[PDB]
Amino acid sequence: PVNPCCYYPCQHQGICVRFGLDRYQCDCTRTGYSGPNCTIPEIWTWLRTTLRPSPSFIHFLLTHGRWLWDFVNATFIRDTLMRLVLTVRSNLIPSPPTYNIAHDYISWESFSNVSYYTRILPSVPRDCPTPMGTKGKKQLPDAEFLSRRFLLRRKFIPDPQGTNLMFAFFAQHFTHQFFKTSGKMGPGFTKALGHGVDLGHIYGDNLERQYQLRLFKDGKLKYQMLNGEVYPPSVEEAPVLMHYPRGIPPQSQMAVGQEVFGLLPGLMLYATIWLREHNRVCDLLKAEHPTWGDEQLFQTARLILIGETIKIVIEEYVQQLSGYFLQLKFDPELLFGAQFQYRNRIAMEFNQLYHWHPLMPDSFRVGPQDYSYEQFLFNTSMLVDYGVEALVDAFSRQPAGRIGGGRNIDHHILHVAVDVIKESRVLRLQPFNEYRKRFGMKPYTSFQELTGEKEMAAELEELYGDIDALEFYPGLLLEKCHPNSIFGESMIEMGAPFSLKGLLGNPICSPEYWKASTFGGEVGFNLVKTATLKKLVCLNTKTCPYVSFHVPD
Amino acid sequence: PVNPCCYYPCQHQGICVRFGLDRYQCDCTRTGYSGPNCTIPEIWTWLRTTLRPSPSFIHFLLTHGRWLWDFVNATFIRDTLMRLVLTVRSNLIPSPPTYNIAHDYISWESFSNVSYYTRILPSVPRDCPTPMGTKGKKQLPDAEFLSRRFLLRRKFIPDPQGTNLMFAFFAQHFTHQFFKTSGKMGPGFTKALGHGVDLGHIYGDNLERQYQLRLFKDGKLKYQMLNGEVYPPSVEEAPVLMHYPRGIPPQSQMAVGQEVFGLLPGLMLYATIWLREHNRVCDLLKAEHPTWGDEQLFQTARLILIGETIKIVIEEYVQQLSGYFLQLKFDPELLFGAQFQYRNRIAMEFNQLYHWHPLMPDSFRVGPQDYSYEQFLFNTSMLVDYGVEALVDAFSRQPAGRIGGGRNIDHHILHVAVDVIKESRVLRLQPFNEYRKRFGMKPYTSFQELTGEKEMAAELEELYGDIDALEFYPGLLLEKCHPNSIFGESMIEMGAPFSLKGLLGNPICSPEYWKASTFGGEVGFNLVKTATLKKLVCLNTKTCPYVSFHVPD
Ligand code: HEM
Ligand code: HEM
Ligand SMILES: *[C@@H]1O[C@H](CO)[C@@H](O[C@@H]2O[C@H](CO)[C@@H](O)[C@H](O)[C@H]2NC(C)=O)[C@H](O)[C@H]1NC(C)=O
Ligand SMILES: *[C@@H]1O[C@H](CO)[C@@H](O[C@@H]2O[C@H](CO)[C@@H](O)[C@H](O)[C@H]2NC(C)=O)[C@H](O)[C@H]1NC(C)=O
Ligand SMILES: *[C@@H]1O[C@H](CO)[C@@H](O[C@@H]2O[C@H](CO)[C@@H](O)[C@H](O)[C@H]2NC(C)=O)[C@H](O)[C@H]1NC(C)=O
Ligand SMILES: *[C@@H]1O[C@H](CO)[C@@H](O[C@@H]2O[C@H](CO)[C@@H](O)[C@H](O)[C@H]2NC(C)=O)[C@H](O)[C@H]1NC(C)=O
Ligand SMILES: Cc1cnc(NC(=O)C2=C(O)c3ccccc3S(=O)(=O)N2C)s1
Ligand SMILES: Cc1cnc(NC(=O)C2=C(O)c3ccccc3S(=O)(=O)N2C)s1
Ligand SMILES: *[C@@H]1O[C@H](CO)[C@@H](O)[C@H](O)[C@H]1NC(C)=O
Ligand SMILES: *[C@@H]1O[C@H](CO)[C@@H](O)[C@H](O)[C@H]1NC(C)=O
Repeated sequence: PVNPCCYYPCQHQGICVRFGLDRYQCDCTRTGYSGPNCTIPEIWTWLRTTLRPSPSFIHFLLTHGRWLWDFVNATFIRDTLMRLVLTVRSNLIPSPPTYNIAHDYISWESFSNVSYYTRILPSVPRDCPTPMGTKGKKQLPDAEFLSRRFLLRRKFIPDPQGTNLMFAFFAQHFTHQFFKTSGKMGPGFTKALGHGVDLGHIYGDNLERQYQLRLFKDGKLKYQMLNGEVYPPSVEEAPVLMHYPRGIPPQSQMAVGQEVFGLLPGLMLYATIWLREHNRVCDLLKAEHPTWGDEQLFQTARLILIGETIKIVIEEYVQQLSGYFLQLKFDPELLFGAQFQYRNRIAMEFNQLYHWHPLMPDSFRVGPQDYSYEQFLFNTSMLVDYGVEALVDAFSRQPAGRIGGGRNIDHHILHVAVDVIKESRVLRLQPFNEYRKRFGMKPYTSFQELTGEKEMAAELEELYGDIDALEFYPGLLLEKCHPNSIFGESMIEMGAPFSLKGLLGNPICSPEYWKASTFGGEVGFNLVKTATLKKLVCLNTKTCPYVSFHVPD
Repeated sequence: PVNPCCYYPCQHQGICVRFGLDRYQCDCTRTGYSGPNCTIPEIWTWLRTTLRPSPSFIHFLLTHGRWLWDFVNATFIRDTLMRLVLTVRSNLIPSPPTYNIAHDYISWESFSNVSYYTRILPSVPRDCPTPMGTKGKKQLPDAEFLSRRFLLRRKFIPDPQGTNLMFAFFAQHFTHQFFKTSGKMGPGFTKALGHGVDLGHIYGDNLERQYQLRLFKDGKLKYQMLNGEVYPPSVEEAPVLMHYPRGIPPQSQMAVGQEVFGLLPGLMLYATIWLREHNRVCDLLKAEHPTWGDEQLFQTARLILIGETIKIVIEEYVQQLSGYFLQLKFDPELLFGAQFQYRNRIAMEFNQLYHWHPLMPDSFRVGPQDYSYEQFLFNTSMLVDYGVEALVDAFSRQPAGRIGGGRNIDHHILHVAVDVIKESRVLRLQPFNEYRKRFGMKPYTSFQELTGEKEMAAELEELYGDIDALEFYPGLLLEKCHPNSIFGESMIEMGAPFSLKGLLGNPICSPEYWKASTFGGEVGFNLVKTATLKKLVCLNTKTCPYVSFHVPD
């Protein structure tokens, strides 16, 4: 007997449940629908859906008519839409979290064991005919061949939005505080138990690591002086597990919150920047609170930095990324009138989705120099040789690659993509179209409709056999881009909910935490409120380089 | 220079922050007040505070005019009031949690490290004149003397509400799933990382223990057959850490979710009850879903028992506790329209508050028999000798002591109270009056006013020296009861919010979880919705005893 749930019968987020030997029932509770498969809509649901403009139209709106938007932005409407934007997106994401790699059903273990990633759609049942459920072939396309054919970069395709490598290294650095898959526990498990913006890539995912990183004087982090400039300490002075290539001595390793940040100078750039910021904040705080001890200064500084990070990520990172003419605003108070849970759980689909490897260029231009991947990867002196100002200037001037559209991953790192697909198959992720429906979009009817061309569409059709068997991450990276945009609609409509749920779902964004007292007073509160990229860099440097998420022209 | 925060200057939940070398500022944000000490009310606050009757009045209302209430209970006014009460009560408890033993300010460590109990009020600063702040003597009254003088039971004072020992062991069993202070980490730390109704006192507070407890067949837990009856397995079959007296044979040690439950026959009684309920539920589940694996059966059964637990606690336990004519109701949907955080962090004050040892009698009568503490404590055969029915009936018939009033703790266990006071001094809890104010009550102006009598009042006045120096637990246990009640107004006004948050803050109460599919369909859902103590016991027994939370007429 075939598992009926393999047909994914229940629509509109209805929960398929197995009854008896060969029967199923759909839990249609609070879906807005009724019927055998949650297909019969209610009043307001029908009104809502029939009056819903397509995401493409909305995107068009947000990206055109600079007049209208320069007006809107200067009025309360900004907040209004923002709030709307806030309330509509977050709701897509189940909170408290639902399933994980072990349970395709709600369970107490799924809730209490934060060692798991969560998931939005349950896995493909193991007793299913084809790997992706019902459609497709007996064996999924070869991962390697797939990547080589459709994801491998031939000629470099720059991001049409002007995104630079400053953005890229910020994205990598930032996301690697909640994307930390456990190699010992395997796919579906994580070491970043903060499940959000806890800045564990600065202070460590665990207490002992944190303590080894701390000066325990004035709340500050350990550091070393080189050429008159502050840098992370060595593993010698801060005995912390760093993942370096063997043969490199603890004397030559720098210690930071994330074990892998030594493998790239952009990463260690951001570690350096945030370290300096932390200690500078500590200085402000101690100036304001002479009676405070090390602990309170450290903790408060950490809070301020979390606020600053959320503030900048929203008002500049996601800004640049979105290309919206609507000015995005970080203000927790907008949710103080809403039904919002301040908790976050990193999803596996979010992990898969954020593999923005096409961003990385062919080489790395630093001034008149051009360093290859071998020169750049695992380079242990570049940061110290050039300094922060220079690398920030350089990265901010060099453009990143377009994420969506296909054929734009440098061959040096294509293997990652391969592995992603493979992990997707171990994680038994549902097909792309299922996730499409899951985030409020119509499923595609053909590969042509996905790619917007015919060649790749034809060959993909050859490989998969059915569009309903197209895999999630391939689907994201091969989908046609919005006009002049950095990726397609799926990347946005799937990524945005996770993104803002993780940003605003942070406890500091709660009525309980969002106070001056929490940040040591008005000075800290303002540090959070007025945080920009430019300030974050220049306030901790001697000189001020070009600092921006986009190229200067 | 004296710490100004020692004077507790900040009013109405304002946050005192130490500025400069001898200054302070109050964070008055969203308190409803303004001014230096947050003493200047906003218009709506003022209005609200003028129209608000006292807690005693509300108590009178809830405890008089059975007619009016019998009308309200047959209407939607029940739901309206219940919702009112829910909102109002829950808004007192900070969510996300604020402070812990290490941190008297908001920190990321206090949010993320769930090994800590939380606290509503910060500790008395370590740089204060008197132990309680600025009032009282340099030394607190001797805990032992305090206990002997004001807590030692002379004559047994039965609870005027009709409470039995079935209730007492229920309260103990139930609350020991989230009260598990760490003997190794010390005061202010917990092993129950669940921080709520997770039923770890059945399944274990860690995964390893859980697995050792599980049959891994059909979702059930291991068990043993004695005299044709089902009991928890022996340690020999389920090798887990249980705290038994050295010398007791392993085949005489039953393995349950909570390590200390072998020390009392009441505890092991309830443990047995819940075990049988779990396996029975599994029978129902598997009958409904033959294709299900042991894991899914287990997890679903667990969630069902959690639901039944909150159901019974709210509609019968708390009902008997409060004595309200308002029939309380467990309905998560009452909160679907409001702003509520489905998370809980066990507060240390809640721990202290819930020390209801006066409930325990002088002896434990079982039918014609009457056992002593030396016969009842650590008795490892009593439960099997009498059986479930017999013990349930027995405990249901024998009365329990009144909690409030004073001088009603049996001398066998009085030491506990001593150790509590001591710990309250370790925890540096604020004085009774500060917590009174924190929970929307007016501070007591004398011990006279507190006790309602003159003897205890005068001696207490001599010992403490000032009313504003009266400690938390002493104030709770010595405060005059409501007319014919089991305790006074403080035990209710501080106990209610915590309890409330603990029950409804459970993620199963969430709109995300509160679906039939979560409980394996209509059947499981109905089990939760119609759960009953009477049913809990009699459905798993052979014969049906007297089972209730109050003595018969
Ligand atoms: C030279 C630049 C980069 C290199 C060498 C690199 C390499 C890698 C490698 C080797 C992994 C682990 C793969 C595995 O263990 O199978 C990884 C993971 C990942 N990378 Fe990249 N990457 C680069 C840039 C980026 C950028 C710019 C992003 C932007 C978001 C990114 C996103 C991710 C994500 C989301 C993961 C998953 C991490 C986890 O699951 O814990 N990478 N990368
Ligand atoms: C024969 C009956 C009882 C005995 C022998 C007993 C004994 C004890 C003992 C020895 C402790 C630990 C004290 C320490 O470690 O210093 C304790 C703690 C405690 N007791 Fe009882 N008790 C009894 C009844 C009850 C009841 C009916 C309740 C109902 C609420 C209760 C509530 C508590 C609580 C909440 C704790 C704190 C546990 C923790 O923080 O981990 N006790 N009791
Ligand atoms: C969270 O779940 C994981 C997965 O079950 C737990 O790790 C497992 O522990 C069991 C029993 O202790 C072992 O048999 C498995 O080998 C473990 N699995 C893996 C992949 O390591 C983990 O202990 C749980 N975490 C908590 C805090 O309970
Ligand atoms: C790491 O990067 C540094 C740059 O800081 C590289 O050093 C430069 O590389 C070439 C020499 O072959 C020239 O551009 C410069 O003369 C070097 N600059 C300095 C300051 O020495 C270095 O080659 C890289 N290291 C590795 C192992 O690739
Ligand atoms: C939660 O906090 C406690 C207290 O800080 C941690 O326990 C301490 O850990 C440090 C370093 O690991 C030790 O030096 C202390 O002796 C420990 N104190 C106690 C009382 O155990 C605990 O590890 C933290 N837990 C988590 C998960 O972070
Ligand atoms: C544990 O409780 C049992 C009851 O199950 C006690 O055994 C009974 O003791 C009384 C004495 O007061 C006798 O009259 C009964 O005949 C006994 N019943 C049985 C079945 O033996 C026992 O004394 C208690 N054990 C301890 C160590 O105190
Ligand atoms: C590929 C993407 C990853 N994350 C994206 N996020 C957004 O599109 C998005 C936000 O993340 C967000 C953050 C804070 C407030 C509001 C928004 S958003 O409207 O959901 N939007 C731009 S898009
Ligand atoms: C001494 C007390 C300990 N716990 C108490 N709880 C109540 O007074 C109380 C509840 O616990 C509660 C539970 C569920 C819904 C509503 C209520 S309540 O209104 O806060 N109330 C009776 S009183
Ligand atoms: C519901 O789904 C099942 C399986 O896909 C199908 O047999 C049935 O016809 C569907 N009914 C409706 C109304 O969509
Ligand atoms: C505020 O409280 C402090 C401490 O009790 C007191 O000294 C001060 O006079 C108060 N100020 C006002 C304006 O009430």
